[PDB]
Amino acid sequence: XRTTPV
Amino acid sequence: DFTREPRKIILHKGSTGLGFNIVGGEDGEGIFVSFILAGGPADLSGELRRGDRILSVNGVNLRNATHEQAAAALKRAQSVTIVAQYRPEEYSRFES
Repeated sequence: XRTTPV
Repeated sequence: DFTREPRKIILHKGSTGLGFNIVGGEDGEGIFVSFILAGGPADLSGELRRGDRILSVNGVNLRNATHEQAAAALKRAQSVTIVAQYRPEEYSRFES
């Protein structure tokens, strides 16, 4: 699943 | 964490951000912590956990955020004030 670094 | 009260967590970004990944906001289901980078700010603070739902960031309600809205808020935030809440049951739709 797409995940986004922050 | 038997009460599952939301927690206010203050993080200060390093050179590569807060040091966690978000997942969710694909279909109104909310924004969750998928990954916490070893030796990044979120890890070193000790407070954030995998399966936390992100409820707000610097006073902005992310409960109903899309992935993209949440990314925008979190990326544009120095000292960032996060409200997080442990929601393992909801997170189980992402990861068993």
